Amino acid sequence: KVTQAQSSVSMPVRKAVTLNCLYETSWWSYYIFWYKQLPSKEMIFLIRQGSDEQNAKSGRYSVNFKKAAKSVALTISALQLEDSAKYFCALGAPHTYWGISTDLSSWDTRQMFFGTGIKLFVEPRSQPHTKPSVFVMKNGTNVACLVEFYPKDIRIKITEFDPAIVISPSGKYNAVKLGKYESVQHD
Amino acid sequence: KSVTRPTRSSAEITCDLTVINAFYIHWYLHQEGKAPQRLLYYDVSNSKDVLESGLSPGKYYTHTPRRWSWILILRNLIENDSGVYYCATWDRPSKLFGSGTTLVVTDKLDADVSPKPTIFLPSIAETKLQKAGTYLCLLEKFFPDVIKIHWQEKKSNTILGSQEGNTMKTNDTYMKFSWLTVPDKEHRCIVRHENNKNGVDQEIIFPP
Amino acid sequence: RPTRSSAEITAFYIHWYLLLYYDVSNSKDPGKYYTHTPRRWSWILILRNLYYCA
Repeated sequence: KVTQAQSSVSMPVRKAVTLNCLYETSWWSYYIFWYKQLPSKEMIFLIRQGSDEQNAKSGRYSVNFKKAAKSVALTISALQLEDSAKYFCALGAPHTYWGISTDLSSWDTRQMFFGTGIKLFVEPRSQPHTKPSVFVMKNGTNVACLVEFYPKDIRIKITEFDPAIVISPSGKYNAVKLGKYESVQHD
Repeated sequence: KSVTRPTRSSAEITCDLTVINAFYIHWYLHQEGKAPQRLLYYDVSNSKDVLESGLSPGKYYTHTPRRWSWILILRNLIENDSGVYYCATWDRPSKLFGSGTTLVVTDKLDADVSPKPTIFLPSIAETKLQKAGTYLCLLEKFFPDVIKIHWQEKKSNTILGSQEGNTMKTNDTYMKFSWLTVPDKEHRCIVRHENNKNGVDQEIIFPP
Repeated sequence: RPTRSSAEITAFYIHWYLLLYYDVSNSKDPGKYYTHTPRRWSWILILRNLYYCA
């Protein structure tokens, strides 16, 4: 069993975020895997930390494994923008031959037990407020409002859809409001 | 990446696990709010299906269409069966996971659920203001929400960094838009959706 | 296709002659023969560990 009590944590870019995952086990030797599920739902392996190994490290990723406390919390240091995902702490025993139940399974039949995951939001770093430029694009009875605005707090008739706010690669925010209409409030 | 099938039907999950010396292929279901959980694993050498305890036989089947190929088959689909499915095989440092396909089980709405493309060619406004415009393509009333909108060039298969808005349910289908800001050229917008024209994924031209 | 493999061979009950019958209602056909419905009113027999539709 894996217990990730806290989900949807938020941290800025270039800081370090520690994802706290616990586990319940009856295995003498085991491994804990840290995966990240991308928005494309492509579960990407990040780090492996054995029960009888030193605290694992994979460049940016590190693990603070506490065998007695069963705290194998991951740490990501110097986050960049493309770090937001659903981070899964998974207890498995792949390369383990002694210390599990008396089943004749050859560890290739062993399941990787997952925790419910923690979504990580990589907010952009604090920076001076920026005035956004607005383009009202219309093509075929449809209106799209394009807004360089910090922070994400911005406000913008057959139907009007929820505006989408995204973190631009410029280390700021960009939003688009879609509506079948056919202003600016950021400072 | 998306498989939409009615209730009381059969759904197939194929995946890009290119593992050759695989001996067991596990099928994990992530139901988006719970943990990814194994439904079964397929003994490749003996070709057997080991279901998890408390299940019933015939709910899940592992098919071998080719040599090193597997497909999870679900009979008498129900809505609880919806989720994301992965084929996972243990690797030396980790457990390799397939790209994962979303199986959404509908009640039966049945209409043209292809993503309807609306195209927003920028005016001369951005070229006048900061000589850098944006091309935005939206897709209305598609089912399921599982879509992949990304932009490439004519001369390359490079996934250009393109801003992608969220997906929003209209009434029961979904709408999703994506814009790319040119730093001009024919930047194409590829839309990966299950329901498209002639089976192949959708594609939109964006001329200057 | 080699041996030790799977073979794909393309009304309430659909019977297979050379074996089994598939009930579409409760969707019921161990593991040697399986019936898969890739489409609506389309059935394919799958044989693991290596024919007429009736």
